[PDB]
Amino acid sequence: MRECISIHVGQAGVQIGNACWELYCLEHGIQPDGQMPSDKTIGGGDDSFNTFFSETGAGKHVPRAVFVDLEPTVIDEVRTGTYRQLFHPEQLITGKEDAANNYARGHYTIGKEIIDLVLDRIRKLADQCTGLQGFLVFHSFGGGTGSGFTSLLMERLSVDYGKKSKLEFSIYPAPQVSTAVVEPYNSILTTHTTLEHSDCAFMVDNEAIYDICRRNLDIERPTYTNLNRLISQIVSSITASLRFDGALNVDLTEFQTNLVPYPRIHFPLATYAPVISAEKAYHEQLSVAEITNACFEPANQMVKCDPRHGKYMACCLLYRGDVVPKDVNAAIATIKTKRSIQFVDWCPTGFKVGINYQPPTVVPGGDLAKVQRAVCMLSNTTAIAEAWARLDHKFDLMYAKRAFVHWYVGEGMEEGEFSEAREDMAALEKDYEEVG
Amino acid sequence: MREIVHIQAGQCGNQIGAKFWEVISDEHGIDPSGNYVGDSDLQLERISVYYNEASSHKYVPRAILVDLEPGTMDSVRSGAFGHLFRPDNFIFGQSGAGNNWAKGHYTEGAELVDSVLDVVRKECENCDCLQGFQLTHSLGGGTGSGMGTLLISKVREEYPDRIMNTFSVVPSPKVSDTVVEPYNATLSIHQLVENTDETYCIDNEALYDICFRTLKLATPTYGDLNHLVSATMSGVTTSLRFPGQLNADLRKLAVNMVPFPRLHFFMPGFAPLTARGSQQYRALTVPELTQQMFDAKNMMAACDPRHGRYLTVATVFRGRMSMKEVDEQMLAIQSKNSSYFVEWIPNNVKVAVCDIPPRGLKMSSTFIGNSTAIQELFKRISEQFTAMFRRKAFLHWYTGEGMDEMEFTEAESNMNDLVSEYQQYQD
Ligand SMILES: COc1ccc(C[C@@H]2NC(=O)/C=C/C[C@@H]([C@H](C)[C@H]3O[C@@H]3c3ccccc3)OC(=O)[C@H](CC(C)C)OC(=O)[C@H](C)CNC2=O)cc1Cl
Ligand SMILES: Nc1nc2c(ncn2[C@@H]2O[C@H](COP(=O)(O)OP(=O)(O)OP(=O)(O)O)[C@@H](O)[C@H]2O)c(=O)[nH]1
Ligand SMILES: Nc1nc2c(ncn2[C@@H]2O[C@H](COP(=O)(O)OP(=O)(O)O)[C@@H](O)[C@H]2O)c(=O)[nH]1
Repeated sequence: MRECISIHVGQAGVQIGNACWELYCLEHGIQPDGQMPSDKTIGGGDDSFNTFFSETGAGKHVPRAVFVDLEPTVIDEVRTGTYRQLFHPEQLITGKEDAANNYARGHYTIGKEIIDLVLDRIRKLADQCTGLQGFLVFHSFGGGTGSGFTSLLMERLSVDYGKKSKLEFSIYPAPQVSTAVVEPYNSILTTHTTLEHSDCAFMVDNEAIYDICRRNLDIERPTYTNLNRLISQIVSSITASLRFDGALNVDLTEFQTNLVPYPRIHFPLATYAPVISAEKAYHEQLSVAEITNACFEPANQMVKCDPRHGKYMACCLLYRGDVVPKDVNAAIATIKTKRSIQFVDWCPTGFKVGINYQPPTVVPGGDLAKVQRAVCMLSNTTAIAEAWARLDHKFDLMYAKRAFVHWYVGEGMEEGEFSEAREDMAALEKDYEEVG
Repeated sequence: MREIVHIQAGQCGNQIGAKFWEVISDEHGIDPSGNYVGDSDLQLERISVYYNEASSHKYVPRAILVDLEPGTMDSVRSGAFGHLFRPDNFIFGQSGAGNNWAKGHYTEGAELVDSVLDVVRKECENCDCLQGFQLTHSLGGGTGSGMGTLLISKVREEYPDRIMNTFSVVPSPKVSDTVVEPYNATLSIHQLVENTDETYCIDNEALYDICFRTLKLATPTYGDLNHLVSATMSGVTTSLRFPGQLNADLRKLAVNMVPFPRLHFFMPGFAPLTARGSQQYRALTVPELTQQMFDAKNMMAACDPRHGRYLTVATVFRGRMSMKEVDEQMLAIQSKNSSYFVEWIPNNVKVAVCDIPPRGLKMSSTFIGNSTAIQELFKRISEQFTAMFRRKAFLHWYTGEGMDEMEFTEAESNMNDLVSEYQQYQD
């Protein structure tokens, strides 16, 4: 049998972990008790969903995952929430001092004095499992925890587990919900120390998700609840392949192979069509071809970028419920007709497809409107240059004034080191520019 | 629950802090007896940071009051919270607070501050977690600054991994008298700069110029000042007291707010300024509120921010209005006043909103700024000291109890350095 471990670092990370995990438990027919679907009820399952949950004696399907933060602000806040008994008490760690938007705070002050406990817990959890494949990372650029602790933890993992792959679910930060102006600094400081250990990363854009929750989801003041639920839905729409059945993009290694040409460049865009708002009953109907052709629109692209102005490298999809391959191929052929899309001049660039036999499951008391068709494009479009260069520009504006430098310097960083990292990511931008 | 130990000293410090503590207790609704008589459960959720717990489940605020004139509790009981502070730690002096630095900062009073430090150290550990230290006083001469910066030096010595904060008040030669203070201030702040990074400069001159000219006053008394200050520097910490978006901790407040390890003099304001009138007033609207926000007269400092540029701005709204629409006029201000902000620091507008309204007021908003503007106030206090240093007045006692002239000159050098830094970062 196989298995995987999802890590959860940072306040944002653990919020999204709660939302995602509750949605996943709901979807498979599991319940906050996890009584039994149809199986042996003790060491049962045998379908793909066992790779996330494992039954205890009661057949509870305990999710072998952990949540981590440096302050007992949110960890406890959900430890006495809906899923109190779903996870193991004393299997959720609570730090003491908040990283307070300081990357070095999570890197050499407080996270460095606790990481040993996290390593012990994850290693014990791995000893409990038998079929580990890799790791799923939920963190954020902006926060000190979700960047410094993330980087240091994954460095330790790459030191001790040097074979398995790993996938990062980070959150690209936005000014409109910004809670710091040291946020580009932490973002660069962590990401410059990821490529050497990172394998693939799924970063989500706050401004993009915010525009989704408003322009189509009918919200004006979205809290973390709205954005978090929507991103949990899109993350489920991505990982459904690993959740259910043998199809396109089953394994993490398969993920990266289908997606990652060159090890340094492992940032793929993602989309998920159904963003239809809410209890608003029906203004139109659904269609496979409709959603498939509307997928290419810049509407739902997880990160704001201009794909049509950049050469592609690959294209994967995934569909929920209402299976029939024929019209799927017809839709592919219709969209195949080269309006303005381009591809790679030295390899086949077919639209790989793998379909699933289950319609999307919506939260029982939330905003999203029930649907049964869906697409999920994991395009490896080069056009994420734009966003990375925008963040780099926002970075190097504040380096002529030496702003905020001392705050990171005081705990063990170096002033000129930032220039090395900036040149590293200028070279990465050059690497995107290379493909032409 | 990272608790905070409150340090407080001096005649003016105790005067301001008594009314401040009264205001915060009233807003939190705990009875002047010391029991929760509030009006909801959103009050005591984590407020242990300011209010500890007693055996009988009654709460107990933790804050030290010290001085050098023997009678302080005799004056602390002048309000409504005399016995409320725990009645074993009103450490009192013997002589008084004549406008003499180093009379508390070197020889006497310094003898008492060793026991003071022992008592505060004993006080600290009982809490679950420590946030840091924050201090309320004025830069006024006479045991007011000496004890202050002295205790700053020792607390910074003992706990480098915490955060200081000063609510000091700059004296000014318009409301007051006994003019030897420029010495006391421009010498104490000379090492406050190196010793602390979290300051609020409530200009007493500005408070007079707004309280007596365009606030319908004739002779501003000290309670008159106390009203405005116990409003603004009590609403400054609602973010600490109330959960919300920008819950930033002292360390995080700094890292969001202080770019350089010296340029850390915040100049606050408060749009619905109100003299002591029982009737509240006619209602005001959100755009009017955020326009009186940047009212140059409203500023608790000695400058008009139109004359300069900002570095790192905060804001804390309070009341019931349009939660999510405030961003509209935040970005409107940003778009129409790009010149007011700086390009070196983008997105310098951290904003948040608190549901609770203050006592005796529905719509309001505490403000915090960080601008080049305070260069004006520092130039004022530098000239109002250098034009008189040539005559060497009154330095007899200072040169007798343990100072020297080179110290005065190097303090002037440091303050010219700070004004130069503000000037060049404006250039
Ligand atoms: C041209 O000469 C002038 C003469 C008088 C005035 C007005 C005159 N004063 C000053 O500006 C003199 C300031 C000095 C200061 C010196 C530098 C500090 O070490 C002093 C000290 C304090 C306590 C113990 C031992 C030493 O002393 C004092 O603190 C005392 C107050 C009491 C306690 C004697 O002094 C006054 O303030 C007097 C009593 C109140 N009245 C005034 O408003 C202005 C000028 Cl310009
Ligand atoms: N989508 C989404 N973004 C979030 C959420 N919580 C925080 N963010 C964003 O994530 C970024 C920083 O993450 P935070 O959770 O604030 O930081 P943190 O990881 O707790 O870090 P420290 O405060 O330093 O301990 C900001 O851009 C936030 O707006 C959430 O629940 N959902
Ligand atoms: N802001 C404020 N300033 C005051 C008050 N009372 C006096 N002042 C002035 O501000 C300074 C007060 O600090 P300090 O000199 O330490 O007071 P002292 O302890 O009475 O000597 C003095 O220069 C006073 O002239 C007050 O209630 N509030």
